Amino acid sequence: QVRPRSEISPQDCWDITPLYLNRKAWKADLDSFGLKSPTWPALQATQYQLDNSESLLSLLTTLFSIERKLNKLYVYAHLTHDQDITNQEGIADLKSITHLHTLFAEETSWVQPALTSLSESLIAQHLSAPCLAPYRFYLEKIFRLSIHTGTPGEEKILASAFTPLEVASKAFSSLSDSEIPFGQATDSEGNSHPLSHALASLYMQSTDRELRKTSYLAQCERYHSYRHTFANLLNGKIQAHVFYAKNKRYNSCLQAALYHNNIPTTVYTNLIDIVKKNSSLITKYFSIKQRCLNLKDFHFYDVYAPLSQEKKYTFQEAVDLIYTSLSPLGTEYIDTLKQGLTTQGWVDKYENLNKRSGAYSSGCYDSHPYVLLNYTGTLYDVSVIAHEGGHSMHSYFSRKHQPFHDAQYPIFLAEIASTLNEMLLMDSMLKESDSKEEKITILTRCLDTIFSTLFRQVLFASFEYDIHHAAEHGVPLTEEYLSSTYKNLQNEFYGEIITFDVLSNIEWARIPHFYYNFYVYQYATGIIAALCFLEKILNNEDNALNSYLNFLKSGGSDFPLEILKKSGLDMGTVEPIQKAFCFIEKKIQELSSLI
Ligand SMILES: [Zn+2]
Ligand SMILES: [Zn+2]
Ligand SMILES: [Zn+2]
Ligand SMILES: [Zn+2]
Ligand SMILES: [Zn+2]
Ligand SMILES: [Zn+2]
Repeated sequence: QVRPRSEISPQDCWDITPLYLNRKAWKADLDSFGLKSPTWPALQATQYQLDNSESLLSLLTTLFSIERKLNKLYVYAHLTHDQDITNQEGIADLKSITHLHTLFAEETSWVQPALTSLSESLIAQHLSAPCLAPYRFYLEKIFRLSIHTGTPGEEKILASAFTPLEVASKAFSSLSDSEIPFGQATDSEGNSHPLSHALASLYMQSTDRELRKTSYLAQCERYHSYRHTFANLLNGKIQAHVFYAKNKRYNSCLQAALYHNNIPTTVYTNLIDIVKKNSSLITKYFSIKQRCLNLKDFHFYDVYAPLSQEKKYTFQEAVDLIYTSLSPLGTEYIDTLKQGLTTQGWVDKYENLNKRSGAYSSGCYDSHPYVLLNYTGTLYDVSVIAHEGGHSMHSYFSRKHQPFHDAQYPIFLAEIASTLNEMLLMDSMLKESDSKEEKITILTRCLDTIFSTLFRQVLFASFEYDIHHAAEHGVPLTEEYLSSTYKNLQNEFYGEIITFDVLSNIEWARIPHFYYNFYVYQYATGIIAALCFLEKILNNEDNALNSYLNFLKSGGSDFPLEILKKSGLDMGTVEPIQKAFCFIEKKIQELSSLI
């Protein structure tokens, strides 16, 4: 039975009063700003002398202070809104603070480019100044951009091209998501099931091979018939990256994308090489799936078929499960999380009328973490708690140990804590399990995840690498070319096990253009790091646990690889990925001898 927000008992809800007692105070605070003409005159360019470290310190100090208050107000409004998304005051509050953030962003827009255009000498003076010492990394991140930032007129133009260069991605979406017509799948009976992106995903996991097959094949036909247009559009995007890269003084698009986070191209490059050389792991896992499904061959549409075939958990029970499942993370981690889920008011637990869908973690420097759930009682639910509990603890630990400007870990590291928790939970549940059907269920979910988030992403990564390369050398990305490149790749990865269908190599066409600009590899590095940390912890290797914990408390205080190095993961070497592969190998063998 469905209830409105106002009838939900507050023990089921998060407690956001530590931010603001009530909306009146929130509103009161929002007011202090006096919306205007400039709203912060203190932040006008003219008020600062950037050749003077004491002035700059004053600038940073003042903008971090404002920003901090804005975020507090934002989080409060956004969390309130998500309790009931149709509430009119909810909506208006949020729109205010949001407007305020945009003002802030406009008023302070002069800062970044004024800094990136200081001389080298001034740069070094600031990176050396002790009153700026707490803000070194922060400034380091900004000054690093000087060597790839031209005259202000040159930059005015690049910023200008952004608009027209959206076209490739936009056209792609209208075709892919809206206008190209979908076809029909068929089951064994002969019922046709019409298709959509969401249905296609559902049918991938079907139990009826004929549905999986006609669904996959119809998806290929959909794209194949607009193959020249998708090639044009993708060529366009890639040429966009080439345009931006070569005019900002980068030697390739990869370097352009990896610079922000200071990643050596070799890390990207070796990830691809090492992963390809472990293609055999794909071969191993999929044959188990093939033998277990009694199939004479194994098609891409077989990859997500289930091998086996339902309990229900109260919230309480979910917690008890998490609590024992994550115990290798230590008494202290386990209790803090338990306290957050049960007495500290971190969690909004259950569905109510018009509550935001799905799940997340949020909060800001000043709050504890806030987890929005739509708890329904399934095993999937439990793992969502484990996932969100991961982000939450990460954030909690970072806020407790970092100053405001260093506390937010970058995106490159944001999936590690959550993924490690998911994996740990499954690991512990296997150990604890007696049912063999369950064990297969768990092992299967776990390897499907590992294989789709690690191997499949690295495939995308080399593809994205080869096509930017080709473009850089002026080679034009025709459908013929794209489709060969992708075919060879499918081959390097899946050649020893997968039987190809005639259109299988059209996949590159269905992958959305926002999966471009080299971020997809980060899914893989994230899972590699999570699996590495986890493997060390399950084997009590040196003090791996202290290390993971130290990682969580590091926030964004340094470049992501450096943060990881400090924590015993040297992505500059082969060790972390070997530790990941160890974990996977072990799981493939457990599964292999359950058959
Ligand atoms: Zn059906
Ligand atoms: Zn076949
Ligand atoms: Zn500490
Ligand atoms: Zn997540
Ligand atoms: Zn070359
Ligand atoms: Zn053609």
